[PDB]
Amino acid sequence: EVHKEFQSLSVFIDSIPKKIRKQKLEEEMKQLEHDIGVLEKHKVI
Amino acid sequence: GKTDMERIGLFSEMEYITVGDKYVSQFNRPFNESASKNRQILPGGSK
Amino acid sequence: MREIVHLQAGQCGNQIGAKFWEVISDEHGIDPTGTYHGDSDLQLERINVYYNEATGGKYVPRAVLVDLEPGTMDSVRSGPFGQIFRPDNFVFGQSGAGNNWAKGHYTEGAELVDSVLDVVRKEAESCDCLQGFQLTHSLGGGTGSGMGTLLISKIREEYPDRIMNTFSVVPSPKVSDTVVEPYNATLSVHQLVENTDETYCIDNEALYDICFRTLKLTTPTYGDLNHLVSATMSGVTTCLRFPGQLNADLRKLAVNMVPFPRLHFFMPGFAPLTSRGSQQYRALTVPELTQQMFDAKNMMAACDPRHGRYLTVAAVFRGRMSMKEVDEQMLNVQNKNSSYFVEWIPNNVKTAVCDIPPRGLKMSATFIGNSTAIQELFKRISEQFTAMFRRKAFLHWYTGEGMDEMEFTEAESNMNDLVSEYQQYQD
Amino acid sequence: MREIVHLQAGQCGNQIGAKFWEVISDEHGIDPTGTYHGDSDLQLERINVYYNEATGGKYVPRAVLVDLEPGTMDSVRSGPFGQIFRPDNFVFGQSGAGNNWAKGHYTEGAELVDSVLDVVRKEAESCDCLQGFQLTHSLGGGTGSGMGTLLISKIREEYPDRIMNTFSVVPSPKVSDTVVEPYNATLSVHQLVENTDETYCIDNEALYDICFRTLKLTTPTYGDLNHLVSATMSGVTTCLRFPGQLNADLRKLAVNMVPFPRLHFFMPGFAPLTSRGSQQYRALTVPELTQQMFDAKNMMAACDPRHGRYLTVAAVFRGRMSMKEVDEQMLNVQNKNSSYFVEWIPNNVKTAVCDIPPRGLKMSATFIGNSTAIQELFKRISEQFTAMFRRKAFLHWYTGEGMDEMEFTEAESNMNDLVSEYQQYQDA
Amino acid sequence: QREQIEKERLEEEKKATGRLQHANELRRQVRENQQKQVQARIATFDEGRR
Amino acid sequence: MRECISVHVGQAGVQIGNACWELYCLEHGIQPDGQMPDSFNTFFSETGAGKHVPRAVFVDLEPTVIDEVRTGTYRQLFHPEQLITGKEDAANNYARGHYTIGKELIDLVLDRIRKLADQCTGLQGFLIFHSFGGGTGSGFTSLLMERLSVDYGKKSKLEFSIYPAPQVSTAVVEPYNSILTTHTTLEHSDCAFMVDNEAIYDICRRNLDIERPTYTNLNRLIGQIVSSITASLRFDGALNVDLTEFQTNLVPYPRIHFPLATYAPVISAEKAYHEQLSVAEITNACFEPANQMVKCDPRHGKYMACCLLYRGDVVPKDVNAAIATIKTKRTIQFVDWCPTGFKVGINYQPPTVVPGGDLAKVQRAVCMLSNTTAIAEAWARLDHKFDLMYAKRAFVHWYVGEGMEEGEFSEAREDMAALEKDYEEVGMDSVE
Amino acid sequence: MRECISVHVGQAGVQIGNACWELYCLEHGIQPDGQMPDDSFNTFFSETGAGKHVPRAVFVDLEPTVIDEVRTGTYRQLFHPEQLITGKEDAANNYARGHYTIGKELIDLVLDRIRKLADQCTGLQGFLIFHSFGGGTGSGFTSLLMERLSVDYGKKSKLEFSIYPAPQVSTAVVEPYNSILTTHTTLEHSDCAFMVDNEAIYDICRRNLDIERPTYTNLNRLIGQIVSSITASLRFDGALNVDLTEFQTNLVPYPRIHFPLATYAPVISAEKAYHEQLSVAEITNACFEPANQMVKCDPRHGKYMACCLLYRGDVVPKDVNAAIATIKTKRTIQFVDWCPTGFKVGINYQPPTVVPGGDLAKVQRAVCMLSNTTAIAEAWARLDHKFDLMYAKRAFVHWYVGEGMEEGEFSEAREDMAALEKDYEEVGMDSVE
Ligand SMILES: Nc1nc2c(ncn2[C@@H]2O[C@H](COP(=O)(O)OP(=O)(O)OP(=O)(O)O)[C@@H](O)[C@H]2O)c(=O)[nH]1
Ligand SMILES: Nc1nc2c(ncn2[C@@H]2O[C@H](COP(=O)(O)OP(=O)(O)OP(=O)(O)O)[C@@H](O)[C@H]2O)c(=O)[nH]1
Ligand SMILES: Nc1nc2c(ncn2[C@@H]2O[C@H](COP(=O)(O)OP(=O)(O)O)[C@@H](O)[C@H]2O)c(=O)[nH]1
Ligand SMILES: Nc1nc2c(ncn2[C@@H]2O[C@H](COP(=O)(O)OP(=O)(O)O)[C@@H](O)[C@H]2O)c(=O)[nH]1
Ligand SMILES: [Mg+2]
Ligand SMILES: [Mg+2]
Repeated sequence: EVHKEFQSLSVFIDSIPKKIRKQKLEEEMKQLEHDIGVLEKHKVI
Repeated sequence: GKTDMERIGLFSEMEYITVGDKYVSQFNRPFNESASKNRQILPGGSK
Repeated sequence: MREIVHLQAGQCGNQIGAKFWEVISDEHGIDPTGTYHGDSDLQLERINVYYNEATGGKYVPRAVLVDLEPGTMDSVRSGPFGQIFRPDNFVFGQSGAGNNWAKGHYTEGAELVDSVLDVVRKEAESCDCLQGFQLTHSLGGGTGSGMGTLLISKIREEYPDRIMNTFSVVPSPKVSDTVVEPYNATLSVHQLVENTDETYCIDNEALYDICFRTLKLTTPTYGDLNHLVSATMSGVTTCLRFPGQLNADLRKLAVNMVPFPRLHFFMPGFAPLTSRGSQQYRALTVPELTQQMFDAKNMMAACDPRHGRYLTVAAVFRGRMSMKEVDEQMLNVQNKNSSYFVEWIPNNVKTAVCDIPPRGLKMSATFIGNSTAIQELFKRISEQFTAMFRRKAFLHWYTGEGMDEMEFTEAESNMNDLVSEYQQYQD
Repeated sequence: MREIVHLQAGQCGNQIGAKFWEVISDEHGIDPTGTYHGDSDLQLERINVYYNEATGGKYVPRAVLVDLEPGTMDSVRSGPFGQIFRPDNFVFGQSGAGNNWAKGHYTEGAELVDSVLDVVRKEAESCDCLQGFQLTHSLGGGTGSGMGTLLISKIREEYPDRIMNTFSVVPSPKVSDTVVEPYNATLSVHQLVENTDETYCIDNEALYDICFRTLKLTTPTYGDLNHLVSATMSGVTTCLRFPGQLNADLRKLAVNMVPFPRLHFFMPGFAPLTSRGSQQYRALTVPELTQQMFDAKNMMAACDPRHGRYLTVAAVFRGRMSMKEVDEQMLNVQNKNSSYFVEWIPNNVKTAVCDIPPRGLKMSATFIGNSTAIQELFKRISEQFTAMFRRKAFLHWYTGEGMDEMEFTEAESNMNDLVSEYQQYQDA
Repeated sequence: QREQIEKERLEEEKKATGRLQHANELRRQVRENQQKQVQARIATFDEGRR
Repeated sequence: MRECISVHVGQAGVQIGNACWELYCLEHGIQPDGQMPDSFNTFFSETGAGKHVPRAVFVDLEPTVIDEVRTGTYRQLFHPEQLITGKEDAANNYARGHYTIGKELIDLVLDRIRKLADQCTGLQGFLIFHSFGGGTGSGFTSLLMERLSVDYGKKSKLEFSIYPAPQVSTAVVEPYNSILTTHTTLEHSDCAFMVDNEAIYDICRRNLDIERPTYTNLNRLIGQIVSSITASLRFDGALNVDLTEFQTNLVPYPRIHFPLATYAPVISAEKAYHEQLSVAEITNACFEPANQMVKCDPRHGKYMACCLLYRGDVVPKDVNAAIATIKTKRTIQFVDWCPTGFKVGINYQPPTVVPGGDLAKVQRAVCMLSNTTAIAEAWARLDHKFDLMYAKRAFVHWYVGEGMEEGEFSEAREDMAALEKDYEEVGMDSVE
Repeated sequence: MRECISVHVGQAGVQIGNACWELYCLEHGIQPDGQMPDDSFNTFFSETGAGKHVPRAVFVDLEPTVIDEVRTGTYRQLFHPEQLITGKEDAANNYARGHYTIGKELIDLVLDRIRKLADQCTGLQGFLIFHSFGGGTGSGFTSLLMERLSVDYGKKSKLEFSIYPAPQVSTAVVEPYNSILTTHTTLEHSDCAFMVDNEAIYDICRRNLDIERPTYTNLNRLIGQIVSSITASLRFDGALNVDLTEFQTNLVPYPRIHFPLATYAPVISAEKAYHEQLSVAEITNACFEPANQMVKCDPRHGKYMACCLLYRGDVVPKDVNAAIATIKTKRTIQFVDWCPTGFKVGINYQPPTVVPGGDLAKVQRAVCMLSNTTAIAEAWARLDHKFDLMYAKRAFVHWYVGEGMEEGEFSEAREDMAALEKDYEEVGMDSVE
């Protein structure tokens, strides 16, 4: 659902908050991809 | 000859579209005139 | 194996083809995201035709989207089936081709055609064999009439054996949403006649007729007007996506339906159309489809086919039907009403029969007829041009991007050469 | 099978036509929903005469209803059996016809003419063999005589081999509801001569008289009189929808009853016409039926049948019975009053027995007669027209939209040609 | 059929309550135009008093 | 969809409609503001949520009766644009309602007429309500009519008008401009019912016992006629008779278009409880030469086309044996070139009642409408009064003053005589 | 992505802009301090990370008494402090001062700021230059601004929301002089020149809106709803989206002829809003009606050459085309022979917003008729008569020649109108076989 929002942005990126909002949708998913990996490669917890 | 301020009160009586045309009714039109003429293409029914 | 690259261009086309990518999406099962969550196996058998394939069991629509204004990208992306497309096919532009054929074909449009063809090369090359192209646009607009005809011309040189289909939105007699509309249409048809294999003509007024007289909808938007065009967009290409008792693909409906080479301005129609309350009171048997579809009220062009002669007709039927009833009515329509068909061709029918019906409906068919009534459609755009060209109309735009009055003389004359040959074989 | 397209036209025609699809549904077992739930079988193998197939086991009526006003149709739809007809064969215009006959024939009815024609041909070609058409209307009305004659001028020029039965309420002497009514009548016979083949003239007079006097029905409405017309609409066609031991259809009833081409004007009639109190005080054996069907009271026309003679009689009988009886006590009528009969044909009576009786009733017999004593239905309008046209009466509407003046003279010259044509063999 | 009748029925009510909300927000505009005119009439009469 | 654009002109017309529009508001569920707590149709339009819009073009050259609607109880029903007031009256002057002051408002009211017509679909026509004699009634009506026909084409125009009363007149010029407005409401007027002033006082004296009521008690009697005559364009029932139905069934030769009116159950509360109003008596009360609305003896003339608009529990046989009985009595002479002479129309809705009014409730009613010759004597009692002025040059300098050529009065006189002799050369019986 | 810089020249322009900019901050959420309490504000506002929606405009007058209310009023925190560039002495109804004498010192500074407002935009859609047509800086400085923008910008949309002098109402005695001189030099560099006078607004907000005694504050609110409909397809989305360049091939005939008119349809007041239903049929009749025309030049006395419909709100697009066809059946609305077409539709979805304390009512529908009528030639010929009636004895010239302007330009300005008169007379004719 954070990927659904990211693909819903405009094709052009030309304003300061649209840079910023793409970046807050950048790091929100990047910290999830780092997290989906640590809980996948380690079966035991 | 009363002035426009004394006439209807407006600065000018710019006369109206709706004074000189016949009422043809805006009842919903069947667009093209070819929607209703002679025999249309009628294939056979089942027997 | 046969695959169809769907180049969709122009605000209109970018919308009248987006619904296509929602109807074909459902016809093959592909859901909003892009995964296949359907039912039958056949749904996921000829997906290769319109859909590609991406890792993760996701079929991306093989469709290049082109609009010189980057605003209708946001409209088609924010639609229901809008995230399904891939971003690099969204080849947009910077400036606006505001309702002017010249700034789609000669100026600012010309600096995107290079960037469209490279994307067109990408989808075409990564493919075993191309059936052809398909352009969904509107004649009477800036980027549709302007770039679209140029984009037809470039791919016709590069790949000169592919079936060049086009679902063109031809201008309307009654109302005009554009006032340079006779200019853009007349100029464009010049390029279509020597660079296309099948031109399907769908104009808005005919869609207005079907959606109220036969469908009985009091509020028809520009969304349900695109649903009917998508249905006949799907119907022409169904015997190469789904099986049948007698198949007809796109080239089969090109060889069998163009008598003389220029006779490709066609006119479609969808057969099982019922209103909201008359759907239970009406039967579903084959005779009902055939009389409704050859009828003039269910015609997606304004040109009434009863002031003309059917040169060629197909009815690409779709359903679990009997071929003899889909043979006897085509004989009956050519014997009882045997004055409105030509005589130098004995039979004027391709009776294509697919097996898989569309969603919900148990039968359907799509009319495609090369009637001689098409000349009335093009004739009207001719006096609407020469009334403007005589007292030389809005041209201080059109010449200013760098063209000449010679092009306007030939565009009208080639279009007048066109309407005379539809009457040379009408009498 | 043998198919009949109905052509409901006019204010009366939409009503008495609706009453037909309330009686013929009750006989064939069709329900207001449209799903058959009857008890017997014989009301199912001949559905394909008045009732077309729809998916779901559903039997949608074959009936194009036409009217130049919304009017009747909103009432037909919002009625007891009004959820049966197709929504697109409810075809209507908006603006009023206003009883101007030429308005419904040379103007606004000339815009609705193709739309009703489109539905007819759509419903006509989609059959095995049509037996005939069936238009019910008024000669003195608005959207009837005006529009109906246009419908019976355009479906015969394109199907000139098919039966044209028409149940048409004729103008009356006394029971009058409109002022320009005999204008409309004398202008509509001119089209009901050269086109229609089976014109059952019917009054309004005796329809009251059957109700208030014979039925003891205290307040004759506009509704219960239509139940009588629907009875003489059914029985004519009951040998081609229900079984029998001697069946006769519409063409059977044509050939054996119209001697000269212009004798297509007929005279209708019921037979077990009774009251609410006399039915226990009586017995519906067929010796009775002949008395109550060759008489003058049970006749559904105003014109008296003793002023003339029946050129030819037919009796489409209905119910379980012998036919020594209805062949010889029918022959006794031929012998007893030989004054009121003719001699240039020896027998002038055609019998036609069905098997299944009407719903409720026992041994009914729809009585149709071709008489020269229909002439006072055809001269009394003519004298009324001449009394008006003498000083050029209410005609400033009729001549306003196109009808000329010799057209009115032709409509009375072709009237009084037909007046003399029935009296040419009267004296005999 | 019935599934989109309700969808057609629920689309009629949202324009019906859309027009009812139209009438009520339009109802707020003549009673702010009434109170503006009423306070002006009080303002003229209190100007006479002062 | 069916509709009728009423327009009410003059002090007479405005308040005649005011009781009529009050009556039209109580059959349909319409509240005085116009919001119910699909037959609200011809004389109401519906906008959005609940607002019910009438189809009137209320007009007067003088502000007085119109601003009573502005301040009266029907203030939030009529529009601020539907009520078109003026500046100054015409003041009983045909010249000052048709050439000077009437010209000054005619362009604005045709707009409101046309803008009111463009929300409509299928109009049968208009309902001009006025009075012959009262300035604006004589002047503005003539000015409205001439521009109405040439613009709107062939549409049914009804002209419920006040004829100048035979004995007394609340005007000195009423036999001086009624001749003048008959010069214009003769060639564009398709059917022009009259109620002259005196007999309606006589109607509300004998039948209704009420002695000495005011202005409003006779306008409610007129409104009942307006409802019943425009009843089958509305509330459903049996055999239905519209506006177009009328002119083919009431008016002879193109200039006979001046029919009369007669209501039937004009009955008080005490009358209703001890006299049964069945169809048989009701249909005969119309043909009484004392219950008919224009004060002129209908026996002196012949009836030429009678149209009986019934209403209520009016089961068909009861009118239908009845109409024969009127053709049996011999004092009602029917012309022999019209043998039928009888139209019937049956509505189902009961006659409504104003909450406060005389007009006791009854289930059946008749709106008798006939072209009798006996309206010519009212025109014979009017035209000779006009000759008695014009012979010695009465109030002429204030008709020529606002603009009027002198021969206009002779022109109105000769067309008046043309009308007078017309109804007798059509009222001579068929002689071989 | 689609930006429109709006330079407002003169007292009339900035006071109009005070009504346009209050409306734009009400449509988009934009609190009057320029802070939202998505991408639809990028036509009239800029953006910084903190949340400052700085408006893309540059206000100029040579008189510091009508923009100093913007630097002191409640809408001060929105506008960039340097975009409001005032002068020190006005042109004072003298074209010669605003164009040649007192405007020359402030033309570089304004043009330098218009540089710094177009670098910031990705693609400039076009210009929206609001000024007056009878003032000194509204005529003179506007004229200097037009000619010098078009030598560095080149080909760009330059639309013109002017205040044309009224036929018999005037607030100045020298308005006909400044009239001819500023449409002689802003006619070769102008793409659209939307004229709106003052008298027609007075009658429109008395006839429809029952408000006697209107002030300049409620005259400019109607102007705001014009430009909010013309620049509505850019910001907000809908079917048949119709832009500034998209107008300027569908409304402008022969390149001399570039003077359209403006009419708003649903100008009905609050009390009459109940006593009306408003569908598309009667609002599209309101524009073609001459009473809701916002110029006192009579459209019935001319022929419509190009006619551009801007629908806005809940307009179901079929009912558009039914309403259009009725107007083509009317004989009173007369169209020319060289447009068998002549309608340009545009359908925006969001309804018309209402300014609080505004005289207009809240409506679901709108029309902004941009019609290119032949009857604006009546408007020019009226004050062309006024020019030739004072210059015949050379009335108000010593103020003009004494401010660095030759008197030859006057005769050049007159003869340039006589061409423009001739063009609007030449176009309208029917081509005879
Ligand atoms: N029958 C009838 N006539 C009325 C009634 N009220 C007024 N009149 C007639 O109307 C006339 C009065 O003038 P109006 O027609 O109302 O015209 P107005 O609005 O007063 O305009 P001016 O007379 O020009 O001042 C009188 O001659 C009356 O005979 C009424 O209630 N019933
Ligand atoms: N509609 C409207 N017109 C205005 C407004 N303010 C001024 N005007 C008009 O503008 C005209 C004069 O042009 P301006 O730009 O105001 O001239 P100025 O700035 O006051 O003084 P100059 O420096 O001489 O140009 C006057 O005739 C006014 O009618 C306003 O707020 N609304
Ligand atoms: N059928 C259909 N027609 C459309 C649609 N959108 C626009 N049109 C038509 O296309 C014409 C305008 O063309 P346009 O899209 O503006 O061309 P472009 O600007 O070059 O993309 C109008 O006449 C519309 O009627 C749509 O979604 N469906
Ligand atoms: N039996 C019967 N006759 C009717 C009914 N309604 C009308 N009529 C007859 O229809 C005739 C008048 O026809 P009219 O209403 O003018 O028909 P139109 O002109 O076609 O609209 C009269 O003779 C009436 O007897 C009805 O419900 N039942
Ligand atoms: Mg008065
Ligand atoms: Mg200043």
